[PDB]
Amino acid sequence: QVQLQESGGGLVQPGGSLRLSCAASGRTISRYAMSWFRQAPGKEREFVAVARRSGDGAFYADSVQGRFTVSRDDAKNTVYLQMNSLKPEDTAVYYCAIDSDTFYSGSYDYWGQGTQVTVS
Amino acid sequence: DIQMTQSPSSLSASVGDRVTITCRASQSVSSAVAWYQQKPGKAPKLLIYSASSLYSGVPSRFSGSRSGTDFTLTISSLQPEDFATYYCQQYLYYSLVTFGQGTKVEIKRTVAAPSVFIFPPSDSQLKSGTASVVCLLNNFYPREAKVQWKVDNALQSGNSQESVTEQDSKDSTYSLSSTLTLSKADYEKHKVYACEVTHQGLSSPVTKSFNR
Amino acid sequence: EVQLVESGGGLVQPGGSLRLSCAASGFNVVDFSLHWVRQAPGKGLEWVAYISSSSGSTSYADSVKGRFTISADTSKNTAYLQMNSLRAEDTAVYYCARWGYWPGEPWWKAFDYWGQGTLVTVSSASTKGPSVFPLAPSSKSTSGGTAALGCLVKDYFPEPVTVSWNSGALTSGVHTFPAVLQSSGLYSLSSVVTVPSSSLGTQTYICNVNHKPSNTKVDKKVEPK
Amino acid sequence: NVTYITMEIFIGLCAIVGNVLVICVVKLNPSLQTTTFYFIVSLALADIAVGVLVMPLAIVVSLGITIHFYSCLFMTCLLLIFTHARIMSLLAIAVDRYLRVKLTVRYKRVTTHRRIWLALGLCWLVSFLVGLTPMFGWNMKLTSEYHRAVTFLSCQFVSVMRMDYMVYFSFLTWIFIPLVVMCAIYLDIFYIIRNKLADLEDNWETLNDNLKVIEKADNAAQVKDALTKMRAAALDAQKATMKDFRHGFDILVGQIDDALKLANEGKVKEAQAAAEQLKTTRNAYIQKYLERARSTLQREFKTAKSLFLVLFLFALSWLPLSIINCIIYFNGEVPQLVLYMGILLSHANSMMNPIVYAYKIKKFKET
Ligand SMILES: *S(=O)(=O)c1ccc(C(=O)NCCCn2c(=O)n(CCC)c(=O)c3c2nc2cc(OC)ccn23)cc1
Repeated sequence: QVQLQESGGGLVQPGGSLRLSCAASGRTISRYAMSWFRQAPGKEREFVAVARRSGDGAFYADSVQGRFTVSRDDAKNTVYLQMNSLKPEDTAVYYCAIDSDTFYSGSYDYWGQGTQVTVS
Repeated sequence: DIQMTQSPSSLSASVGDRVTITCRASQSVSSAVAWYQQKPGKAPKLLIYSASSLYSGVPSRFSGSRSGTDFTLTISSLQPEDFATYYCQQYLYYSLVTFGQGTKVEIKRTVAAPSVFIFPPSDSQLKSGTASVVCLLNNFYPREAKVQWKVDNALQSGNSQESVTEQDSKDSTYSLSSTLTLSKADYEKHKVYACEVTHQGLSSPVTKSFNR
Repeated sequence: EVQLVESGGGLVQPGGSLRLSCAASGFNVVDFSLHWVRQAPGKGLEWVAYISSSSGSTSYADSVKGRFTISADTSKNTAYLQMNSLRAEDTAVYYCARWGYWPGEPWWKAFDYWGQGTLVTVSSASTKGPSVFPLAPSSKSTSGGTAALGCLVKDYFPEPVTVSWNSGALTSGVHTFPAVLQSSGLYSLSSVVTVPSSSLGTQTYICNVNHKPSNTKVDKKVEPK
Repeated sequence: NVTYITMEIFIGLCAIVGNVLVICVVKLNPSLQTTTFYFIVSLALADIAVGVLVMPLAIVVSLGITIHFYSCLFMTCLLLIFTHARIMSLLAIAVDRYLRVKLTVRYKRVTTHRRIWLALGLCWLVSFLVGLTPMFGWNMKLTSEYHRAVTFLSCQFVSVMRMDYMVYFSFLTWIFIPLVVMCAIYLDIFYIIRNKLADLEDNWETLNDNLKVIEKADNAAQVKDALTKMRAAALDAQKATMKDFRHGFDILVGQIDDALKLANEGKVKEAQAAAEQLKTTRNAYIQKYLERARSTLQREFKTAKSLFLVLFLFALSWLPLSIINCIIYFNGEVPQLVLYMGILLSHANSMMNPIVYAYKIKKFKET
């Protein structure tokens, strides 16, 4: 019943800065957490970042720590991902996932169709 | 009778971060709100009294404020010695003392998915009369992880006990141990025992399983 | 130096009795009101009782009203918390804290100095030696990476237990979990260690577990299954 | 032509006589000798100066007497130093008032008499520098080529004064921003005082309502929370400050603690009887200290509302002229009759100050 609207993507130069956004349909993500995932070609799906509810905190992975920034304007019902400092090994399709519970246990059953983010 | 609803129950921050803990009083308690720091295994230590006044010996990075029935503890330049549990007490009278639920301040770091291991019960335990299956969640951050015990695709809930270690000194991570305890008659009735682990750093849940 | 020392906290049966002695050293109990605050294991602080030895005024929490009696001795500089009809949820660490009298800044510094705390354990089980079982590595487990193994200390009633791996020589990757209280009144403790899989078949792993209340020394060897 | 001359002779004479009267009233009356009234003397002196030099300037420009370019520039810039002195003095009054309401005790000890002379010197220094800026090469000789060699011309405002300066530097930086800051300050004062008049009323109302809840009560459960509301109220009302004020609240909180001890023991009648001893402390102390505090804040609110009318009549006097000058710099046409009223209204502020003191402050009409 929930379709994740996927925006952003396209080719970006190394050292670039692309801004990705994921919008939900049908229900409001204000009381949930929004998680970002990547799919490297030839590899499995890898955790990028999660934005917790309100100002609880934004948790990032090891490879993207200090480079990325995930934020959410929950009134507009969309989570943003400030992707800065791009390396050529980040040519991965980026997805979104709705955490389906309050206690942040990681129940990802509402997935997004993905945004291809390729770097020269 | 007077409730002190402390707004943050889990708070992750690193060294140098500015944190804010909000305590809300159910009714007016005037300025009589105190803040305490309790390291694990130690007695609580007073930091702020009167909701703004710094106690003697407390470092100046701690500060307090009052906005009506809302009370706020702030640490401007957080240090490694500030990682403890923080309680808000209203002290309007001797007999009307109530504490807050406590704010654990833990170290923020990068998200690590758990390394899931499942352990069959040994033959030394099986002759004793009970069988306990232990699932290990190794080196995961953050703390919030859910372990489900699916036995022949049936959620065996209500009989599993989970123990979580404190946050490690070296790599600032957690470990979890979920033990599913059964009688031997109930253990031999089924064949496939699985441990499904969901974490915020996992795209799909990891189902480490074994058979008899 | 101003300090508070608690005593008299130990192991009691449900429905039993206990007396805790909060010995004040650097001050006088007629100048400061003395309070008892308990902390359940894994829970927050809870105010219990209150003595004002200058005026004789006592007050108790509604969970401890009618069953806990507080008193103070001016000559011995000690406040006493007498416990009657103890039950399971009274198992906590009981802290003694002092609080000044109205008026002035002694009143506004609420619980400035605390005692070190004493542990009251209310539980019907009796002292039991630990049962030790090895958590064997799987032969069909992850190969080439870290392999996990452990020993499960399952049934022991007095909580302090020390588990060491290879007599303390192995301390890298050792995760000794906190003891959880079972429905039988006994504690269970898992103690695991993650080792490289190449060292699985070449290095022995001895779970040296010591239970000093029961004087139990078990040397459990953990083998792959 | 002669309409403006006698209207400015009237404005000038009323402003000079009125403000020297204000200076006399402040000097003679020993109670009006604070820092705020010192800045009122500063404003009055500037107002006298404005009148003293509006009297020649109006007819001189009207008759078109040829004075030197720099002399006419001196006259106009002098008029601006006194005008901006008025704005800066009003800002000083606003800052003084804000500090007085915000810092009840700190402000008094910090602001020493020599420090107030330092502040006044800084005030008129800033006014001098700002107003004389056209004379420091920001005049018509700066950019205009025709107006760079002209000497001994008829003194006109268009001929000597850079309208660019008037719209941007004079109005936006120095007229507009201080009035915005000042208006924000006054609204903040009107918020802080009405919050202080509400909570002092709210702490008094809970100390009166719960006294009547106790006198109609049956069990100690509804008595125990009644004193809990008083003890929060008496602790909040204690933080409204010499030592006799807080000494009476220590008796009141202590008498609450004397009746909380009786209510904790189940004695529902000894707690009510001990709560009747609160009224002895309430009439001896809380009648006297709250009504002195309520009358002090009401005097502070009425003084701030009187000084706000000076700012509003200042903003009713120079904002019209500023809008007229705005059109000039934006190459629009302004009618002669419209402009003439604008300059009169800008000088009408000189005459409005003394009358406001007489109608608002009761110590001015008697002297
Ligand atoms: S008329 O011919 O009868 C006549 C002409 C001029 C005057 C007159 O009094 N001129 C002197 C300057 C007056 N004046 C100001 O005092 N101020 C305030 C300065 C702080 C202005 O802002 C003035 C101003 N004259 C003008 C004219 C214009 O545009 C034409 C803009 C602003 N401005 C009296 C009678």
